[PDB]
Amino acid sequence: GAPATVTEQGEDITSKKDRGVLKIVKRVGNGEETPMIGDKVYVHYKGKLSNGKKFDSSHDRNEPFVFSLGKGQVIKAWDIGVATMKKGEICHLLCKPEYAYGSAGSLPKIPSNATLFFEIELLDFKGE
Ligand SMILES: COc1ccc(CC[C@@H](OC(=O)[C@@H]2CCCCN2C(=O)[C@@H](C2CCCCC2)[C@@H](C)O)c2cccc(OCCN3CCOCC3)c2)cc1OC
Repeated sequence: GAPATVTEQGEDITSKKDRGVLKIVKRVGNGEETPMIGDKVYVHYKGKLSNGKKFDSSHDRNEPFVFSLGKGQVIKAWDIGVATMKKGEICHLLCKPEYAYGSAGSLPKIPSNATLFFEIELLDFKGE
């Protein structure tokens, strides 16, 4: 499975090194630069619970998902994960609940202590 591969081959990109955000590069991006805090980032993504449930994709609404990086506009995994990406990169992220919705979850969609899996493509990033 796409999740287990991240469990097995993924790099722990967390600061505390608690394996709470694991990353695999599936497609290498351009050049060397990676986004700054406050950069307006554009992505397409596909995501779901680790168990395959609650699938969501930006593609099926024909629009890039946009947010400001490192400002807490998204789950912690996304701020940590997207900051490591190069433009045009595609990566897979496995995100423990501590770096997503925690014990509370977000009902009715996200249950308590859900692990989330994402495929993220970094389309672009520009300055604050
Ligand atoms: C830690 O801080 C948090 C900050 C925000 C949220 C709200 C959810 C946030 O979405 C997410 O963080 C992730 C990553 C981005 C894609 C959507 N996300 C999801 O979990 C979605 C799915 C959950 C099921 C698995 C597949 C993804 C959820 C919204 O249905 C989300 C959803 C929709 C929009 C959004 O922000 C748009 C960016 N800006 C926000 C201010 O207005 C300008 C746009 C952000 C939760 C947080 O933690 C519990």
